[PDB]
This record gives sequence, structure tokens and C-alpha cells, in this order.
Amino acid sequence: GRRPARCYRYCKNKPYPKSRFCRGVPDAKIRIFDLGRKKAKVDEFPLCGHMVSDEYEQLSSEALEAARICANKYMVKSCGKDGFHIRVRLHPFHVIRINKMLQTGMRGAFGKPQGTVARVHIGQVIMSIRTKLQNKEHVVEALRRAKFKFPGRQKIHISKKWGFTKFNADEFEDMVAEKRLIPDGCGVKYIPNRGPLDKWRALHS
Amino acid sequence: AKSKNHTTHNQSRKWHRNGIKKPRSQRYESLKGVDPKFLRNMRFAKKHNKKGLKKM
Amino acid sequence: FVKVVKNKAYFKRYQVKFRRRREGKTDYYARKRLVIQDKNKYNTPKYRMIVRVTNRDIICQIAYARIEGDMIVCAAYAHELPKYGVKVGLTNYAAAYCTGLLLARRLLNRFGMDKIYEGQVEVTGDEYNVESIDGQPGAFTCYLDAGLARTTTGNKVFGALKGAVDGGLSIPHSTKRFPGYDSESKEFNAEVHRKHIMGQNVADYMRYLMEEDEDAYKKQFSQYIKNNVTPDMMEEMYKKAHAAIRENPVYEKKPKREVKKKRWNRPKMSLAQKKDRVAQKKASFLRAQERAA
Amino acid sequence: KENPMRELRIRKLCLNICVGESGDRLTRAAKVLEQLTGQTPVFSKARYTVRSFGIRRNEKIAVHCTVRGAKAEEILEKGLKVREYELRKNNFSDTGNFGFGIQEHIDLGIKYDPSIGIYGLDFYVVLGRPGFSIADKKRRTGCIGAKHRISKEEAMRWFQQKYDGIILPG
Amino acid sequence: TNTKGKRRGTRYMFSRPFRKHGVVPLATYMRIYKKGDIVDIKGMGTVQKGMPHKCYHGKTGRVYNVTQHAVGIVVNKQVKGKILAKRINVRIEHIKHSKSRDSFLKRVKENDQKKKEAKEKGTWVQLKRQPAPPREAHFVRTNGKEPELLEPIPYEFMA
RNA sequence: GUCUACGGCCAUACCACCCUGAACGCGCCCGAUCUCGUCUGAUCUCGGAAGCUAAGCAGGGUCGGGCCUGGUUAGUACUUGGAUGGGAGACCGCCUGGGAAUACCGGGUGCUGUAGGCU
RNA sequence: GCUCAGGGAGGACAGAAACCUCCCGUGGAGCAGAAGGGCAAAAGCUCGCUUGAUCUUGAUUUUCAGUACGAAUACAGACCGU
Repeated sequence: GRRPARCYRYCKNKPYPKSRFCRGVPDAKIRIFDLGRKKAKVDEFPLCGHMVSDEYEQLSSEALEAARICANKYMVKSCGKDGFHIRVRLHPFHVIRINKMLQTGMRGAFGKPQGTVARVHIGQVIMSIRTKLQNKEHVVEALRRAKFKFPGRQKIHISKKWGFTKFNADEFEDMVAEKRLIPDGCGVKYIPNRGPLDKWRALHS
Repeated sequence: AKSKNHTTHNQSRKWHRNGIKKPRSQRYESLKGVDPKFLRNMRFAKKHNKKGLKKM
Repeated sequence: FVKVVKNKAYFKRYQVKFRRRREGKTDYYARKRLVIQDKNKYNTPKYRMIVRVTNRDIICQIAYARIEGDMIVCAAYAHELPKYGVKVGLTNYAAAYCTGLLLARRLLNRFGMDKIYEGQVEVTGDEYNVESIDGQPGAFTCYLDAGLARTTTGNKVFGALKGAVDGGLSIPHSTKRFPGYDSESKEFNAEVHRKHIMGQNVADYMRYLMEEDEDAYKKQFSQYIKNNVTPDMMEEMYKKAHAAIRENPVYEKKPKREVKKKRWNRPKMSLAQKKDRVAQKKASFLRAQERAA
Repeated sequence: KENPMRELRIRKLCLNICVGESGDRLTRAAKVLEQLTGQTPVFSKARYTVRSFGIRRNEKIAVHCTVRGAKAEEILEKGLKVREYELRKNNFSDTGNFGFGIQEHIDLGIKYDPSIGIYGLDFYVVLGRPGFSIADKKRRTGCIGAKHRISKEEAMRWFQQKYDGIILPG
Repeated sequence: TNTKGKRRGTRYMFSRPFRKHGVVPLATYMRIYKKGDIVDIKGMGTVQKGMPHKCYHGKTGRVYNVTQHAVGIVVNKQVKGKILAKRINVRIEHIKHSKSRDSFLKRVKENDQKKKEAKEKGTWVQLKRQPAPPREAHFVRTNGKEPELLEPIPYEFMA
């Protein structure tokens, strides 16, 4: 087993990452960050949900895996096999230490690494599920369930962005039709009026 | 028995009680630490001032 | 495929070298030592003699360094010697000698030390260098700026050093890099220097071709026969030119002609023209596309 | 009508015999280059110790000689008389150069001093143009410019024209 | 306790800036330091001979001695209680002319020209520096327009 | 208008490719007797002047890359000082002063010193 | 006097790796050692010549009491090297 999160909850220390200075770190419980039908086009999943943080706190690697599996298997039960794509948007890069007793005292109590923890800011996104506009009241439930495997306060926000892109939902398909945006797998490539002109003629071929 | 290792707590307060006095700056600073070729020549120039006294 | 070494990050991180070093002209490792002054001298100008041998010319200057850019007091080119006698052979050791001599005579005339510090009048090639006289102004001391040219024995820059030395300039040097220095014997033959100074290594090669093949002579010495300057004219043509340079080194300038102010280059294109070009290009692409399909 | 300052000369013919062994064995290896060229060769020390072949650090394993001018075309002529004016197209380098390695050294017209034995050598031809020399000055150096460089399909169509040589693939 | 030593905590201090590495410009060596001119100290990594101690990097003193390669500075260094004006020998690559005195000497020369001119006429020139005074009365013209009203924007949860 | 020699600041000057270069220059170029140095006159040193702008170099071009320089990001992030402010806390809001940094959008693309030519 | 690490491509046996040749190469190498800084016609590599790693007063910096040691920086007087 291990300790409670209560012990390692607040952002107390400077970010002490896995380096050539800190070696002897165990592997994180969250390894698979993005799952569902990840190999999906931008157009076919227009809606995007986010679960946004509210406290300045450390979230466990184990809590991120638990929240991912919970959200996953609700969205699998809700919309099925190929009707969503989850990303976990916090990579646990903070080593937490533990001064292990087992007869010493406090003669030089600098800890050995226990595990990895994902340090968060206020308004920073934890997870995000992109799907159809049909599955609007499935995403919110999925992320509302995911909240329970976390400490502190978590808000939910159905975003103005077209899926996992950097552009608003009511500019996107007009900007594709005027060839300012290029479908690029799960994302979109914004190509402005700045390169050579062979770029422009090959675009309008 | 252990003890407190180091501080500089009451020291700012201590320094300012009698005030921080700047170095006693004057006209005519000493020629100690000046280039001793330049300095020996300057001394010959001083020594040989009265030779051209009649024109002065 | 393999990684592109001129990345966009390469260009970001990339720092250009000093312009002269990029172009390939100035050694800044040399300049720092040659140019700057002992800080307990204060605006005492540090004089250096610049000898540069091009494909068809020999450029000899005297400079002192400033923060704006080193100010050239005096200049003597190799294409000024045609005034004084020497028409052909302007990038050889006797040309270098007359140029270095002429630069010394021109300087000493400008600063009024032409009659004081005559110099070595009868040219021999010996270890000469100038003594300053009691009461008179001191001799002009300057240091040779060799440049990038590999300074091995009988380099043409040392001919120019020798001419200026005999002219009255007080250059510090040794006679290890003058011709006639035997590398193995490690002694100095002043006569082999004098042959080089008076240009008989030219005259001996002219004889060598004129007795071996007169058609190989026609190819090599082509412009000597345009003037008819011959192996026994050779010494008289230089020892006359030395006397002519010493008699009158004062430089009469080439006077300015009225300009038409006609331009030869293409001027820098405007923003409006650059934007209209792209408008015309994009227009004519979709002009061609609708007529094609 | 072509510019006479765009001609294509041989800058050097680089010969090397890497025998991979040291001593009196290598002393005899120098004579076959010196007889072939007419100028003395120069030795090359093994770069670092690798034991699998049987070399070690700074021990002399190779002898080489680079020939300029009139004699570079003379030694190349007997190299292609052995090869019967046929090079594989993959012999032609991307930077304009080409080369080959003939099997037996006597074929070039050197008689077999007994025990001087059998050496093989590496012909490498560095193709040039007037003004390729400005990359190695102490004065204002510079890149030779894109129009002036020699391509692979320039180097082979030179070989096709000069020696009437048949450029077989593979 | 810290490790003592001369270059301890001079990692970014004595570094050369980004794309300012390599060859040292020669004007640096061609600037002329007199005995008295006020000079600000800034150590350089490129030149390892004749550096100032990190105590002095960024301090301004005056020149009391000029030798062939270096100048003598008199810098006010603070210890615990007292200030010591103390005499260091620092190479002229680690040295610059302070522009604090090039704003005063322009004042004196202009201040004195304003007393060469306008001493005989009776026209009295105010020489001393005033701090920025309280602003003068004026008429802010509404050239036809009525000022635009700004009302605070309602809240929208962004990211 | 523009080069040469020596430079100052050291990318508004650098890199990729294309076009044009009158006149002197700068060059490529031609050779190896003397100077000098190499395995090799390729480099270096030397003695040349039949050719040639092909290259170096110069000027210009490119919805170029970089570099420089504005705008935006944003009065945002942070921060000096203040409160018997909010909150279980984690952290927030206000008052009093200071105030950035990417993506993203424009504009620019060497200035000049001394000395000497060409037009 | 050269230019490094690494890469592309060619060349008898020869290959992933011996040796030669060209092109790109802002330091991605090296500088005895820990680490940081610094350096490209050099501070690196290779050659040639050497002994300034020598004799001798004072000043100054660093720790600091503004003391010693250690180590260092600018000078001056000699004798020398290149």
C-alpha cells in the first residue's frame, strides 16, 4: 500500500522532477494518457468537454489513472466503442519523498522517492473528452463521476473550441472552406500567407 | 546540546545606531600604489621647478 | 532519410563572425597586438605600415588606429612608378622596393624630415636601420602589418620594408626573411639581396629563356618586348627610378571630372511593387487553371 | 557555344594501397606506387586500435600518392585500359568525383620484381573546373557557387564523351 | 556553510550574452582612461586575466593610476558596519566610461553659456532643476463629439 | 552611381536558389629560372598578362528561413505597501504604486571612418 | 600551419567497423581531473625553437578582525626565451 493523499496534497516544495540528481523513482500508475478512438478526424468529433481545476493542489498519478478508467468505462457504456476520445492533460512529473523509519531519529531525514504526483494550477484543465454534439449529456456525467476520484474542487466546461483545436466552433468549417485550416489527423494545421508561393499554388491545386 | 548556527538579525539595527560613516574624502589623496616609473619622473619634475623660476 | 543540420533552430542559435573575418581579410588575433596602445601613452598614435600584394599591384600605407576607423596618413601604389621609369614588372621585388622607398620619401616630405634623415643612398641590402640625430626631430618609428601572407624568406612585403628602411623609416626588423639568407648556413649574403633589389633574378630568367626558347620567352615576357626593356636596361631602369623618387616624391592628385550621374545598378524594389507582383502571380495562376480544366 | 572558363580538368588522381599490416611488408608496398607514378608516396598511421582485423594505434598500415597535371591523365589511361573503358554508374560520386580499384598491379605496365608480389590499389579522380581553387586560399576564400559545381550526371556524361567509355548499370 | 572562493556564484554574472560570444571588439582597448574619470566595473568571462571580484561587478569608482594594460579604480565597498573606499587593479576589458558624468558636464557648459549670454541685459535665466510641477489649468475641447460611455463587461468563463 | 587598401559598430550585414554586372580595380587565369615549401608548384612562395565574367565579389529578386523592429497577447501573469478583509483551509478579492513573456499580425533587410581610383 | 564531434556519398580484398577523396558541419569536439564559465586563421590538433616554472623590492585583491597562511591581480629594476 501507501500513505493518504492528505500528506502530499498541497504544492509545498519546489518542483523536484525525475533527473540525474533524483534517480531511484518508481514508474507512474498513469502511463496511457489518451484513449477511446484516438485515430479520429477533427470534423467527426465537433463537441469538446473539459474538467477544469479550482485549487492550487498536487493530484496523484494513481488518482489520474483511477479518474481515466472511471470516465473511460462510463463513456464506453454510454456512447460505445468508437464515439469519443479522452486525453488526461496532467503528466505526473513531481517526485514526492518519504523519510522511511524501518531506529534512527531525525539525524539527516531526507526522503527516498515514494512516487510521482501531477502538480496543478487554478483554471488548468485536468482531463478533456471530445465527441459528437449528440453526446453532450454523457461527457458531463463522465467528468462529473471522474471528480469523485480527486481531492479539492473540480469544475466542468463544454468549450467553444472545435474538439482538440485552437479555433472556435463557429469559425472552423468556414475557415476550412476558405483553406486557412488543414485537417491533420486529430488536430488542424493553420497555414498563413507567409511561406513561398509554391505552397499556395499546391494548396489551390 | 545543539545551538543556533548563524543569523544577521539585530545587525542592520546595530550598524545604523552610530550611523554608517563614509570614508574621510579630502583634496590631495596620497600617491601610494601609483606606477613608480611615473612617480619617480613626477618627483624629478617637482625637484626641477626652481630652474625655470625667472621666466615664471 | 537523415537529420537536416541547418535547422530553423541552427539559424536562431547561429552567431555570425566579424565582417572582415567573414569576407576573409583581417586577422583580429594579429590586429589586437599590432594596433592597440599602452594605456600610459594616451592618444600617442601607434603607426603601422600596411603592405598588400594583389595580382597586378602593391599597396603600401601608413595608418594609426582610432575608434571611428584607422586613419591612413600616406599611401604609395605600384601604378605610380610609371611616372618615375618602371613601366612593366609591378608585382616583383624591385617594384616592392621602389613602392616602400616612395612611401618613406612621401611621408618625410609631408612632415618636413626629407633633408634630415636622407637614408641609405647607395643601395646594398646590408643590415641598415635609421639612427635619430641630436637636436633634430626623432625618426618615424612604424611596425610592419604583414597581413595574412605567409612571411617566408624573400616575401615581397620585406622588399617594401627594405625600401622604407633605406628611405628613412625606423622599422624594427632582422635580416632572417630578406633574400640571400641561407637557411642551413644561417648567415646573410647581402649581394643576393642586392641582385633581387636591382631585379637581376628577372634579367637572369630573361637570358635563360632568350638562350633556351625565344617562343617560351614571347609567352612569359610578352609586355617587356612591347616597351623593349632588356636585361642590361634592367639595373639602370631601377637605379634611375630610385633617384627620380628621392628627387620628387610629392603626389599630384588626379583631378575630378563632371558627373552625368547615370546609374548602372538595379534600385531596391518598393513594398507596393512587391505586393502587386504577388497579386499578379496569384491572379495569373487561376487565369491558367480555368482555361486548362 | 560554351564558356571556356567552364571546362572540366582532373584536379588530382588519388592512389592508395591499404595493406593493413606494418614493417618491411609495407616498405615493398611503396615501390609499386613510386614505379607507377614516378614520385615518392607517403605512409598513413592507423587511426585507432581495432584487434579484429589486426591493426593498433599509430602503426603504419597504408601507403598513398596524389598525382596532379599531365601525368594524372597518363596513369588514369592505363587504369581504364585494364577496365576496358567500362565503369558502373554507382562509381560516380554525388559531388562530381569518381573512382575504381583494379585487382592486379602489373596490368598497368610494371614488371614483377620477384617477391615484390601482388598489390591492388584505389584510383580516385577529383574532377575540377577553372576557379575551384578559391575554397583553399589564405585570402578572401568562398563557396564556388551552385551553377559552377559538378553533378553526377555531368561527371558520367564527361566519362561517356572523353574516353568513349560505356557506363553499364550495376 | 557555503564554499568560499573567488568565482562562486559568478555563473550568469561573468558569462557572455546570447550571440555575443567569441572575439572582443577592439574599440574596448582604444578608449582613453585618464586619472580621475569615473568608471563602472563589469567583469568579462572571455578575458580571464585581471578580473574584478564579484563584490565590484556593477559598482562605479574613479581612476587613480593607469599602467600599460590595466587601471586602478577606487570603489566604495560596504562590509558589516562601515564603507571602505579601496584600491583595485582591474584590466580595461572589465571597465567602461560611466555616462553619469556626461550629463553633468553638459549641464555645467550649457549652465555657463546661459551666464556668458544674458548677464548684461537684465533678463534673469533660471538655471536650477525643478521637479515636474503640478499641472496647469487648460480647456479639454470636445470637438463636436460627446464622450463614449464605458460600462464593465459581464463575466464569461474562458478556458 | 561605384570599387580598392586599411577599418569602426559586428546577421537591417547571415543562409538557400535565380537574374544582371559599363570603366578602372579585385579576381579567376598562365607558368616554376631565381626566392620558398610540399608525396604532389593543389595550398604556400616566386616570375608573369594569352584569355574569361564561369566562379569569388558587387547590385537586385523571393506571399523565402533567420535577424531587427512595432502591434497584439494584456493592464493579463507577477509584484511594493495596507487592512480586527473573505475562507475550515488551499488560496482569493479590494485599496495604494509598478508592470512583463510566446503563439498570432504588420514594417524593414547594413550604417559609416580615412586614403586612393572609375564614371 | 591547419580545424573539431557527427553525418551524406564514393572507392581492390574491405564488411557495422583498417585506408583514401569530396561535400555539409556555431562547437553538437578538445582543453589531465569534479562542476560552472570561457575559446574556431584559438585557449583545440600538428610541427619548430626554448626555460618568464629564474633573481629582487614595495603596492593591491580574495577569506577578513579588515589579522596571518594559501592563492591571485597590476607595476617597477635585472637577466633571458620566442
